Amino acid sequence: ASPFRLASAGEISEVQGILRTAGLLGPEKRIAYLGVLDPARGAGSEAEDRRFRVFIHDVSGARPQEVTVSVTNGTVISAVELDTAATGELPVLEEEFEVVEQLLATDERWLKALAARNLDVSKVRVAPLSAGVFEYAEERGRRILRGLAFVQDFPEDSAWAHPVDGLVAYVDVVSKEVTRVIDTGVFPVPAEHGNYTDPELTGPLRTTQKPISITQPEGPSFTVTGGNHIEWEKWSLDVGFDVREGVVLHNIAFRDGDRLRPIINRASIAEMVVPYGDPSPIRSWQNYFDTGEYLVGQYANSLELGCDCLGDITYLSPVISDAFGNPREIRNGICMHEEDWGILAKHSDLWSGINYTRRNRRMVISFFTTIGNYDYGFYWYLYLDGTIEFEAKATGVVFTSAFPEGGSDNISQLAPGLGAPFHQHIFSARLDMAIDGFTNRVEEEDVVRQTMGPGNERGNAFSRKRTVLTRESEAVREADARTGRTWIISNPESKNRLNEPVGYKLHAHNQPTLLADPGSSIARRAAFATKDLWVTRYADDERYPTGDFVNQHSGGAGLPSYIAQDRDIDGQDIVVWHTFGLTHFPRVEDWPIMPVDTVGFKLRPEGFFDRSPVLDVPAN
Amino acid sequence: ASPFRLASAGEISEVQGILRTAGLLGPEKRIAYLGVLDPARGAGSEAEDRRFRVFIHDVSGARPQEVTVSVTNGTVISAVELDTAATGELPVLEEEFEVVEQLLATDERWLKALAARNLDVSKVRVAPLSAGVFEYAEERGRRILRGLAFVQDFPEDSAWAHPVDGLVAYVDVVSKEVTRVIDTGVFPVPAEHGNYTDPELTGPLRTTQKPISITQPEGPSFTVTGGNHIEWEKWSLDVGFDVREGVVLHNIAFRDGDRLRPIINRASIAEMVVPYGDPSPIRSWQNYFDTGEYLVGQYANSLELGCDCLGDITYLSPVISDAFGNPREIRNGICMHEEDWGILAKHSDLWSGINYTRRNRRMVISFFTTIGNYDYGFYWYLYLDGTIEFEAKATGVVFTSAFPEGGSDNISQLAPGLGAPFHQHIFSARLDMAIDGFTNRVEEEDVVRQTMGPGNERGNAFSRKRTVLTRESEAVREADARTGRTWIISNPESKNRLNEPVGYKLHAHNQPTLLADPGSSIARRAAFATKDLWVTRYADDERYPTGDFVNQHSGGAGLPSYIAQDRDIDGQDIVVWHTFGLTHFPRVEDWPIMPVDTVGFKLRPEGFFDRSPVLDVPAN
Ligand SMILES: [Cu+2]
Ligand SMILES: [Cu+2]
Ligand SMILES: [Cu+2]
Ligand SMILES: [Cu+2]
Ligand code: NA
Ligand code: NA
Repeated sequence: ASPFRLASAGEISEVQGILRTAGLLGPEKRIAYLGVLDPARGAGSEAEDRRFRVFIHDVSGARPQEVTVSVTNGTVISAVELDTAATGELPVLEEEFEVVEQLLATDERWLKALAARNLDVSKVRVAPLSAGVFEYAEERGRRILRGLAFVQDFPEDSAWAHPVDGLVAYVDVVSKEVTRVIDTGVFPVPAEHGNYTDPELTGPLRTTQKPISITQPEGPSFTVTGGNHIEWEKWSLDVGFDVREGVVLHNIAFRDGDRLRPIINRASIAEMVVPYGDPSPIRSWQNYFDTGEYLVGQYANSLELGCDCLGDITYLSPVISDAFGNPREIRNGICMHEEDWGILAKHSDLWSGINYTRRNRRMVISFFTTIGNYDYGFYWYLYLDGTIEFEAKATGVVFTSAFPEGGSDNISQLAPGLGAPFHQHIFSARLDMAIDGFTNRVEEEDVVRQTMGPGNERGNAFSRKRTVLTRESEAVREADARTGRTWIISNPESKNRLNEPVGYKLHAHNQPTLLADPGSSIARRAAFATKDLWVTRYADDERYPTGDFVNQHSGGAGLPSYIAQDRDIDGQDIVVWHTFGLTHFPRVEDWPIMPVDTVGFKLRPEGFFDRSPVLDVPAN
Repeated sequence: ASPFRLASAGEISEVQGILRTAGLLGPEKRIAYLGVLDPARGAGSEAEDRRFRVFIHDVSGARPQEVTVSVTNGTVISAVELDTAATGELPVLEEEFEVVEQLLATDERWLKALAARNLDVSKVRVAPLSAGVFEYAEERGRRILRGLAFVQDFPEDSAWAHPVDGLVAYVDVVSKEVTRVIDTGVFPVPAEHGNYTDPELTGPLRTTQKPISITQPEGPSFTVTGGNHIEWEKWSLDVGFDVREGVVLHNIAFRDGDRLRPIINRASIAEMVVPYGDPSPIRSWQNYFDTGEYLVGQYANSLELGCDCLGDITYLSPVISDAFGNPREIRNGICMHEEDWGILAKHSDLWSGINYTRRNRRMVISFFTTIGNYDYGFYWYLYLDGTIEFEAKATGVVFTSAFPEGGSDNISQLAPGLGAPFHQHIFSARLDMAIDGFTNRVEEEDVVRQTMGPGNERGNAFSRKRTVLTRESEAVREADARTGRTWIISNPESKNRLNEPVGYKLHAHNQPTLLADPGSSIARRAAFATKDLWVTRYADDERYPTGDFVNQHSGGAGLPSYIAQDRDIDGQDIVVWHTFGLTHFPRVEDWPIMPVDTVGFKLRPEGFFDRSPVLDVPAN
């Protein structure tokens, strides 16, 4: 009967029922976002109140609404009109992407542009992209999409191989008009196809790969009860799914003796942004917030057996709402399995004559998403030794442009005439901490070099220091790889047997953060991305590092507004936001389809246990 | 008939035969080191000359000798007496480790020390450690070992749980005398056992782990011919074994079309050092060069099936020499297998309606070694997409001391009274490059942030720069994680179809380098470890970054002496030396036996191919 259970189809149809009965979901209305709300803090001796949050867009053009519904009581808790010029446009609706190409086809400016390049409009695809906020005043309070053109020579052709550069169009998707068509000049269309299943380009496929067979004859070592509650090798959690964040982990905890010891209350990727570094006016506005503007959860792939996920796989098929409030199942959307992970520990002792080896493994929870040309895999891992890890795998087809004759400082060449603008992929993991409970504290730990002198006469000593982050005004931190900077989340009220606060250490990869100029528009909308680590005091309305409506919203929101409250985080209910990302100067090897690249982070115990927690792992 | 084949037992017994016949291996002589020499450059139309290098120690105390033998011709090429006070002591002999405890047992100073602490000498193990070079003048030209005491309460007890602090002894292992016994005061002996197979400490073992079965019903996709020549998924290499470096990879190359394209001519871990950061006079001298002083190859474990190595495993059993020149097989010393590696590439395209997924895998070549309390796994990986990776896995039992009452800035507490001095594990990978051949060049690539202004009006642009390292005086480089610094090795004379030099990019982990004071003795003996990347002009006598004899040798050797020649490295036969390491503030979870921690690096293609090299991978 768990309150962290996944949303069922019945609950979604019931939300729809409640909204209709209340006059809130007539035939002009559309769900832009629907998701279950996490139980409120405390909520112990108190039975549940399953609530759902909904953003309801109006196609006629009236003000949209934010609505909370209790499916427990069958009621609307609250409903309020939003002012989207102040607080930001709602997520882009799936039904509005189609509109961009359709409308552009009958627009004279668009056709004149296509005709100057000798292009047939029936062969010209348009990627409909999130618009952000810049110098266009007729855009504030409006839902705009920006269209970039790509030629498809035939229905099975990869249009990404044939970008139409020097051309961008802006479209208003509510009033259904083309607001602008910008043509900076004709660029030649890159001529080679990039059809990665065509034999002319692949050559004869390899016959040298012999099968690797991964099975579990007694089935998997984890259990799933209540739909989504996992127990595995002392670990305990609930796997949730939200249409925005995708897979969310709740109540991550570790069974130490007879004690269930919390570690992380909620773990999500709460934003991901892909800023482009090409100063071309055709692309200098390109910033996909895939989580915030698109809702990456809703484009989660169906994951096929012995192919996306290998081994003994347990699937979850999370349910979401479509634009009318009918439930939609995402079949096999979440993969769950365990894999071998080499050696856990090994020592061969001369003096005892005892030889000891133990195998490691990890629990994997994963989903995959597709937006346009981009494809991302999101993987959480739990290891036997208490380590928690996240990894993002980026693949898909790189976003293209023309390659300027004379070269470029901001674009690489993939094929003759074909460019790939430089860009980053930056993630924010929101980690609502609960190291042995909610009373937590972050310290920043740096290695300390010591001078040869009195007390260190051989000049070999080195040390470490820890600086407590006491208030949110001191809790916006940058990496220092050179001094091995990490951050320890500990519980000052829960000590280990050696009388030291229990903790977990966050190990970042220390990749570059947001490169854009600090005065730029993306540095303001994505302020989280300019720093590696932020710590806030928990509040229930502080969910996203960019705020609740990213679509076409400037600064004034998210992390920088949260931390300004300068609240006490020294032995309180806190939340860690770790920025981490890939910086991509695309290479020839990324074309015509990109091999996986990865980025992530991990947390390892740090005096959390009283000794190794894997002493009781058996041989074999 | 390959000249990169592993040494056979017949060849080693033949080296012994040649040395005896020449009067160089009488009954007072001992092999401290024996290894096959790599073929000389050129060596194409010229048939082979299998040569072996040998260091021959004399137990009576005469000068040791360096000898090169040709087993082809059955001759001594050269033999020369060494002056070990000038050029450094030979590697420690396995037979000399035993001597330390034996001699100390009858030494009055040692027993007086043991008697003050109420300790029975029959229960006191002594770790015999490499001595380095410090303020002791009677040590230069002498082979000294330093002994630290650990109590074993019974024959199957882990003595590491009971360090005897405040006590160190120095011993001369040729003349068989105790030169010094230093007692700084009695420290209590840590009382808890750390027996990780004892049920009282483990508790009942888990029964929750269900088997994971990894098989290959058609066998593995790689072939091994000529003992050690591997072909796998376009890759080609020879797996070598040296008693010092362990597993060495020769002729790493990639089959692109009908062309065999070299990448790395030779890849090894050419040094590894573990500097201790505790200023105690009992430990401030502790610096194990496991590769240089001990020869980690000679302590390679026998790796057992379905346990150290899982799956379809092909073993190699490399042969080495014992102290008398008899061959010794290391049975199942090298594991070779292939493993699944998740998704290689995936895109689901709306416009084409084509959905595409491909699985990745990697070839693994690995060995494991044990020195005293330390156990290390050394793993090379080749991926389908042309990426090459190394990873070191550290485990074993942490080196202990007493934990000072009043705490320590240089030691953590693992159990009541038990300390673990802070230390680092630092590796040097020597990569003799051959990117499409021997004419290579290194550039350092940093991300470039750009100011918002003319030509970048939205403030979104970013770029990259590359700086060619033209001479060895400019080729000692440090990491800059913040600017995403990497190093590209390219061939200026071999261009891809887009007319850019082919290359591979080295991606470091950017962990801290040597923390010791730059004026310290370890900063001088291990000068390589103070910088992330060094590039030298290839020479055949420049093998180790510390020089040919590390045992008790000061500066004046290795990398800093190599680079001073200031040779041209811009489009020449070059060698990259990448320093990378772990900095360890030991945690409670590392006791009583440490879970694996890892560190490494990788190289990925960078315009090496004309497009993705995995286009011809089949579905499934
Ligand atoms: Cu085409
Ligand atoms: Cu990218
Ligand atoms: Cu004991
Ligand atoms: Cu260590
Ligand atoms: Na919290
Ligand atoms: Na070279």
